[PDB]
Amino acid sequence: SLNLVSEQLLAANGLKHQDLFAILGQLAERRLDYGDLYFQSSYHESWVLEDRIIKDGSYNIDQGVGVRAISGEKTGFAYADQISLLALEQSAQAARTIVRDSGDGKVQTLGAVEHSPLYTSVDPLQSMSREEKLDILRRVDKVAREADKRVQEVTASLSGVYELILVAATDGTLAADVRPLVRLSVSVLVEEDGKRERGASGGGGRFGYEFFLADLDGEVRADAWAKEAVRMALVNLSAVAAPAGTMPVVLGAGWPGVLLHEAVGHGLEGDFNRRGTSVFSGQVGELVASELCTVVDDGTMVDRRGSVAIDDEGTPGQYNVLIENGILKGYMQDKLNARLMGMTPTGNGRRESYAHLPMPRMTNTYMLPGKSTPQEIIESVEYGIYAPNFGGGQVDITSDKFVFSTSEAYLIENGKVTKPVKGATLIGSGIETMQQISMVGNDLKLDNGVGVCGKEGQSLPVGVGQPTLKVDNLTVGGTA
Amino acid sequence: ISQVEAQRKILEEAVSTALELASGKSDGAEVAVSKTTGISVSTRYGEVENVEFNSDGALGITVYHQNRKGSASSTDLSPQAIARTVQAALDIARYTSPDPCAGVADKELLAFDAPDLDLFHPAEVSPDEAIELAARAEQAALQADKRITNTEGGSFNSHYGVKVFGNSHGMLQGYCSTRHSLSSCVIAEENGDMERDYAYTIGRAMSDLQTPEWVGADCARRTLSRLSPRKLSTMKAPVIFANEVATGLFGHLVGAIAGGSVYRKSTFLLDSLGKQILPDWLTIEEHPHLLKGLASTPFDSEGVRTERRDIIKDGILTQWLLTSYSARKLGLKSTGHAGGIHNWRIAGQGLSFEQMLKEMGTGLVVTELMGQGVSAITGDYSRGAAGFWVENGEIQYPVSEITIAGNLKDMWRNIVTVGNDIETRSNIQCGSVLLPEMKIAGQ
Amino acid sequence: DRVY
Ligand code: NA
Ligand code: NA
Ligand SMILES: [Zn+2]
Repeated sequence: SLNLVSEQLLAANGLKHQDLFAILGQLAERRLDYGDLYFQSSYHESWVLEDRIIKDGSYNIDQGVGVRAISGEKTGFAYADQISLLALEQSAQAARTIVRDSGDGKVQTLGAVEHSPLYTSVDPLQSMSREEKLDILRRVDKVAREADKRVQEVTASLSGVYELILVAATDGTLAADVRPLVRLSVSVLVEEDGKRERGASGGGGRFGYEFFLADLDGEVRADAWAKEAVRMALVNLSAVAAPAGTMPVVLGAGWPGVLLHEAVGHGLEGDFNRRGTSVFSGQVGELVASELCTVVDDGTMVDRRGSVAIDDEGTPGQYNVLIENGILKGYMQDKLNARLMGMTPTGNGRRESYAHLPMPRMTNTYMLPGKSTPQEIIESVEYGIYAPNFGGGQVDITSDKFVFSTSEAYLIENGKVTKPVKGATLIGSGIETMQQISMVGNDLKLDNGVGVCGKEGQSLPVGVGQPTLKVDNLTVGGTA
Repeated sequence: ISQVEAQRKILEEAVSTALELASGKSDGAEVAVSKTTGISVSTRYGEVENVEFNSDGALGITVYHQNRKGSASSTDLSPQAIARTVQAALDIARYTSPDPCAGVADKELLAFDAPDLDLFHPAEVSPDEAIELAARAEQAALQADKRITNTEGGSFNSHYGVKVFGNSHGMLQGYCSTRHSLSSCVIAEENGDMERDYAYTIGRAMSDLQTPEWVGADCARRTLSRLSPRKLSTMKAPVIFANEVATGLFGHLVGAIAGGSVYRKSTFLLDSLGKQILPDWLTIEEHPHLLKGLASTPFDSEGVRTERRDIIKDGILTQWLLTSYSARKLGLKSTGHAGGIHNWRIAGQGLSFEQMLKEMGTGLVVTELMGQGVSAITGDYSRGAAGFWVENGEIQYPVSEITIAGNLKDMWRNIVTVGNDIETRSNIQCGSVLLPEMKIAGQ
Repeated sequence: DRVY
């Protein structure tokens, strides 16, 4: 696989292994802990159905090299939108200026090692015919419109990416990945008596578009998701004012795992903890969540959107237990922060592209299942909210305040789910909210393949998950 | 302008090459290219942390044939890469469906002779010079008060860009621009509570920036003001959006009056054209041609001329924000809003921030908001908030871990006043805004 | 920057 990627990224651009040696040597003229060369090429396609027609399509290409020079806290970085010897030389000569002092020049010999394959190397853009791709969108349109007469508009989009990466470093790392990513997105508008609402569904992962035609609980996945978007739109159309204030909230399984992404996940990224700016800094071994809570970041999940066969530093993805039975175990790392903390890489060194710096980032972040049934959880609430779906969230990792906003929610009254309620932003303190988790369900699932995470302006594909769970007290941003 | 004028020539030639390649095989085409160059540096505790050299290029084309469209892009501007990009878009357009609202912008609306808006003020700032600016800002913040116990650093950014647009009606125009900024962000602690805040300065010319020492002082002041907040109890109260978030409050209007939302009936303002949606004394002026303006532009992303307009005049919604496609969907003409709005100005009604606090008497000031929480189609509003509780016309304590909720239609219609404390670092510029009531969720 |  490294051989195949090397042929496309190096040989095809007039580069050999010995050029990697030369360029790393240019970096190592300076007094550095580490330097790396990051090569990338990618292809993105999209198709969009709207107004019952194939309205739009795009094809986008990028390629480039990024070069870093690191000394302690410091990074010098330059990059170019081309893969060539001259681009590499120019980028190295700029990056290394981070330190004036000469180094000993003693790099480690480049040597690749095997890692577990997590996803195909088959290019998703070429593996299905154009008309077969467009037929997925046509089927979504037909099914959504047939699902309810109130459906007036359907926008359905297919996106696919095929990405090659290769990384070479002064510590001897030589590693490559072949990364497919597909997503089907559906949005519907419903109208009744002049009132309108919208609903959405979709997902995907690291494989070809055939996934969208495969079986999901006895139906074609694309059909199921078309129907889900309509169902969501109709629930919203019927929704009444949400209540305001502090109350019990039961969160559904899957994407409501945004809770974990915001309440602990960023707060456990090693850059914030190394600097001491996270609320979690210095807290390893302390209770940061209820004893019912084990939270992992897992880059090893076959075929998943959030997984990393290797991270962008060449570290194979790992199953990292962050919190175990409420107790903080450790932090997600990149090479830089791991060194400064006296720790080891974890497989969390991610960058949006060759044109951006890596940092510690999430992969698939989820809570392990517990002993309660979802029914037992709902029945425990006299008055509160049940929220099976969310939009996004946000976190201030210093003050430990986070939010996440519902996309489908209901009252619970006397242990039963009742009236649908309008979207509300929920707010809490991360640690305190995790400590309020009093019941954990036996129904873990991850999201369908929809997560995008933003940090320092860099967007990445991620996963979240959890079982159904109960937070005893959470502030609900309703009006009623 | 040596390096920039060399880039500009290369970019103009790439646009002309792409258009010529497309012309025999399409009824129309649009091409956009850019190049952005500069430096981004950070400091930690006054020492260099990161030095990043930026160099980004891009070409995008859209083609049209039989009212079918296709797009492609590349960061490689070699003749062979341009050829492949043009072919890729043509190939897509063979398979998309005819859609008569698609196409190159109307010739009569194009900026064939686009105005010079004086957006380009280059500086030769070396990495070491940049580092010292950032360090000065950060150091000034860190030395302000002994409760400042950590840092997220100083930052300095300086970039220049060139953009060129062309289409098959024969428009080919480009312009250069610069942006420089300086910031710092520090952390304060009291009784186990940590808080973070930041200050910044931004401008098109280096000589339009505040001093590093100003940035640091402002960063420290903001950070220290956040210490030891209270979580309010659930209530109804008046709300002031401080200037820095008030701009965003008006910003929600953009999506609500966007032609793409209007033709699809996906906005809560669908039936509000010509209606009074804001107070009768409130006018929102758009000024796309301000010299050196932060969001000035000589033409929009479809090459269409930009115009001085009052989007809201005496509380009345006067127009939608249209692009070529949405205008055609509505039987109207583009208003030059492809790529967004171009400097909004809302005058103060005479009161300072202090006077607004006295007018309100008791209520909440919001200075930071979190989450999305705004429904495009209903106007429903629910966001996380931080700021200050006010009583007796005086700030009493900071607050956090609360939400504010209501609906944009009611919020906008019943604005009490807008302050003279105008935020001048943004696209939309206004002072603080007093609303008579929101639902605050907390304890 | 903000963190999502
Ligand atoms: Na493995
Ligand atoms: Na032609
Ligand atoms: Zn995130």
